[PDB]
Amino acid sequence: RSDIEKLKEAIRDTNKAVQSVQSSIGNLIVAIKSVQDYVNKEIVPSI
Amino acid sequence: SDIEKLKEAIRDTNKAVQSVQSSIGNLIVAIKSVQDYVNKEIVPSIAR
Amino acid sequence: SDIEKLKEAIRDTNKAVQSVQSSIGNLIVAIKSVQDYVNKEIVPSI
Amino acid sequence: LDPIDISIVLNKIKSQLEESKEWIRRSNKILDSI
Amino acid sequence: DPIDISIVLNKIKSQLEESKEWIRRSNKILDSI
Amino acid sequence: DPIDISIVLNKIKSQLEESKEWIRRSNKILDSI
Repeated sequence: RSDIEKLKEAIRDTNKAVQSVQSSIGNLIVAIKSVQDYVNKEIVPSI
Repeated sequence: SDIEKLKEAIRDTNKAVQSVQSSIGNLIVAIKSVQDYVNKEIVPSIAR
Repeated sequence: SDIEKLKEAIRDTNKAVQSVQSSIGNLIVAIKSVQDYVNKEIVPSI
Repeated sequence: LDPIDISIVLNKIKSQLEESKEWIRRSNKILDSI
Repeated sequence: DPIDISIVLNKIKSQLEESKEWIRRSNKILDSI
Repeated sequence: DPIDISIVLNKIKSQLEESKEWIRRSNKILDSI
């Protein structure tokens, strides 16, 4: 386990952390879109 | 040292990701707030 | 060299984070737009 | 109006946010090993 | 008359694709170590 | 009487600005290599 090997695996884990964040942002898009569509298709017609 | 420089660049990158992680947590709270208002204030007022 | 590869890998990662930072800024705008619409168009109407 | 329910999506985001925090936890742990 | 945030959401999708590509470039470099 | 999330939104931008400064410092360290 050299220092170069450790630095590489540290970055690999950082990259996986960023990919999980990327996944979370994609689902935040879905969540905000769901609120928009609910307001548009359920609230606005009634009100 | 170059190894030491790389090490603390990665540690700084990790701190940036941690700040992003906190931002995402608060985004959930913001969206949840808009939801809760629609459900607890808008929907009942229309029902009235 | 291995050191040069690591340096460029971290720079690529940093750009990926910068892209995520931009996305979060735009998520704020999206949420603000829904709030504004509710506050300024629905609430007054109801 | 039966109401907004984005609990499944919000709970998935939280889960992914936690997975993200774990990966950073492992990265910092390795950096400590240098 | 309706909320339309598609402009902003489409931008976010585009920025995520760029972020994903950057991670690909990082991992590809690490693979060569 | 209306939705007020401008607070947590104005927080998010601050944590976001914090993240951008962390990437600035990281790149500054990589500059010295």
